[PDB]
Amino acid sequence: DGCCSKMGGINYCDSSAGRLVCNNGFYSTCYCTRHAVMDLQFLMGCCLWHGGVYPQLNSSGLVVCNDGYVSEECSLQK
Amino acid sequence: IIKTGDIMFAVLDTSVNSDEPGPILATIVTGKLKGSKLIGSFNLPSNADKMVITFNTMSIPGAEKTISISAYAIDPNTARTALASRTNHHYLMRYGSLFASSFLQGFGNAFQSANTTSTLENAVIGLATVGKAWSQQAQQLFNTPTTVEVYSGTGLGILFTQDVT
Amino acid sequence: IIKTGDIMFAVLDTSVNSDEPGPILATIVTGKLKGSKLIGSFNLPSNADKMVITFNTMSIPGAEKTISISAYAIDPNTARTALASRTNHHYLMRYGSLFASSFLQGFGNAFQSANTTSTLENAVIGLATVGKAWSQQAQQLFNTPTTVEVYSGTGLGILFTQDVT
Amino acid sequence: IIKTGDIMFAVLDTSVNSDEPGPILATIVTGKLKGSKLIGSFNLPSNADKMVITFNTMSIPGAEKTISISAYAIDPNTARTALASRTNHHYLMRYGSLFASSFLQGFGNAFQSANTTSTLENAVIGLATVGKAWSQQAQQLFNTPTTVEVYSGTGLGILFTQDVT
Amino acid sequence: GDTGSLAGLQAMADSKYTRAQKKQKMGKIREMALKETALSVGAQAGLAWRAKIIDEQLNKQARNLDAIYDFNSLVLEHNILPPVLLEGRNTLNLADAQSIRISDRTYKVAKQAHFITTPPTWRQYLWMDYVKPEAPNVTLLPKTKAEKEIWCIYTERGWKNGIDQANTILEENIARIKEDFGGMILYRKLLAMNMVSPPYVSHTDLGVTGDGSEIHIDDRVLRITALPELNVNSAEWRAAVAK
Repeated sequence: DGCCSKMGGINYCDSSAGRLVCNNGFYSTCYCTRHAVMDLQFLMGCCLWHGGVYPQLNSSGLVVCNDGYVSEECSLQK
Repeated sequence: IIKTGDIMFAVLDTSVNSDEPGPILATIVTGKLKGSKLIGSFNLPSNADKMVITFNTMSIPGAEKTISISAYAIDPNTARTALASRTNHHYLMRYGSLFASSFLQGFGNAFQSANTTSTLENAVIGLATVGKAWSQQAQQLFNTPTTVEVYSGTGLGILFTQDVT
Repeated sequence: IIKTGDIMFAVLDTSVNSDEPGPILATIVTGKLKGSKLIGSFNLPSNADKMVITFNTMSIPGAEKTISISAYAIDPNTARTALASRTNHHYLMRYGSLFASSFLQGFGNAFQSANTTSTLENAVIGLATVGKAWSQQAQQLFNTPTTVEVYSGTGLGILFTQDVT
Repeated sequence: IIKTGDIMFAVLDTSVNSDEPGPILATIVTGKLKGSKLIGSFNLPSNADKMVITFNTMSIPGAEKTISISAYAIDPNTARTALASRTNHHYLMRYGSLFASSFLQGFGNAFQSANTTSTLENAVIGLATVGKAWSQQAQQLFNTPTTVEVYSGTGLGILFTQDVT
Repeated sequence: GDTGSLAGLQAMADSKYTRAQKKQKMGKIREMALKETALSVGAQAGLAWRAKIIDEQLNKQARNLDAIYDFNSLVLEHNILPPVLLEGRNTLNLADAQSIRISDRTYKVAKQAHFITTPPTWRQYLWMDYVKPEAPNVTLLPKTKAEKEIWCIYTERGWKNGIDQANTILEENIARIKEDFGGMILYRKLLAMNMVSPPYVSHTDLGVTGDGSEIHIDDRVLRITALPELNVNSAEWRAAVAK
């Protein structure tokens, strides 16, 4: 996990870039802040592109996204 | 709205003995009601072979409400309503006390009796008269029942009895 | 609508003893009602040859309703109302306890009496006076009834008593 | 309309012992009422040479109704009210227990008394003092009645008592 | 057996088949408790796993999805999504006897054209959820090897059923997005052939405005007053020939 491996070591986490700086003047490939340029291509969660999860305690086993949509795979089966 | 007689899971943390009663609490860890709290007590069975737990005070987080569903519980992965504890606590003590006192009575009377047919007489002395009062006291205290005791870290399953709003 | 006196089937999951009454539930898997569940309790017979279950608290899915059909159950593959368990529970313990206490009484009195016609006298001592108190305690606890115990995975059939709507 | 005291036939399936009252159902297989069912219970006779069954709850298909004709039954191929079971159930147990305990009492007292005119004295010990408690408990248990239990596959004929509509 | 039915009913004279019925009645009652649990857990596991697999495969080929479903090429000049058209060929209805209605071609407008902010992508039509449930909510457990193997094969059946359900869901979503794009291109073709009326936009503007505390420099207001519709004049329509 050594981000400055075969290099000097950790100097400081530039939060304007979200990344560390090694002793030799190069940005390592590790990040250190949540605000940084990531590349996300896969996501978790359910009721995406919708109103999220409606927080009502449903007696039925199905769930409803807050735009009115209902997801069978986020719901259960019978 | 909860259907009649459904099964959920809770975790029992507050270990208590079946001799001096008190409130006991458990907490739901899954299901639609998550983190809900439950207070109740126990009852005493006629014999020490099992133990059932009475729960009636239910609360759900979020709102300032306290519902009153009275329900019972079952052991997961055994599917019996007894208790996972030990029950053999108070047989051997009273048995040993009774046998000691009786043997002492017999020692004094018979080894005094067969003197026709000093320290041995002192053994007669000691067991002869410490036998009797100890015998009647042990006969007094023999009827104390064995206690069972619930545990502090065992999860549990809950059946429902009636419904709720 | 359910006809008077028909037959359905269910599965028993919560195993129970015939010592402390408690709720027992089964679930109908076939017939007209599917997925319905049923809560009741047992009674005690005079003799240890059977065990019957009172089933009164029927709950159906679909609507928020709670019917109260009071009916009993029939064990399949024997078509009787007995129990598939052990009935030989507490014969040997009480018989051996009483017989041993009496044998102790006899050993002390007769081997003290026949001395005309030390460690042996100590045997006389011990059995002589531990016989009597253990004998009366055996007479005290001799009448504890024999239990029966249903199991946690045995199926069942149900015969009905009256009609519902 | 059913005439006063006619003959129909049915099949008994739910077998039960003559100990715990409850619903027993048979089902008519022939005649005008085909597939009708009938629920009743039993009663204990003072002598176990026979057994009778009260049959009162008749259910007919077609309409949602429940008639209440009370009648009894008779044995096919016997034309009797006796019941197919066994009646020699508990003679040998009580006779052997009583006679064994009494024999033990006699052995201890007579071979103790006959010492005038070691292990033999131990035989005196054992049978002498285990005789008495076993004897009084056998006298306690001696009046247990012999039981009968009906069979799960015995067909039956039913005569009626009054009329219906 | 009931196959050589006279022979089987003859062989049921002895008590051997009768006592064989009893040793399988226990199975015939105990079998329908664990199988539903097995089917349920297999269905949930298969639905989750197949859902994650097909979302992975859907993300694998993301470029050509945009290359075929470019809506940004299909918006009109006032950031207005064109409407949704639907059509039918050679329709007929039979109400009852002595009553028949036939119609040659039919068109129905489904979604009215309106303003829009961004061209919608395919991810709000084709992407599905994925949450792995890692808690097996299972009560019953097998006792013998027969129970174990029927548990295994019924879990396999549930796995297959979950796969099938996920595939059907994906099929419905593909149908939905395909017909929306088809309605778009149908509107474009009909507006080209001058069968429909195009939408109409008016815009006005004011000068500088506001109180002494708030000011707006260039204030412009755009409103749509004429929706797309269908003209019904006989001689209005224009055709097209091919070479």
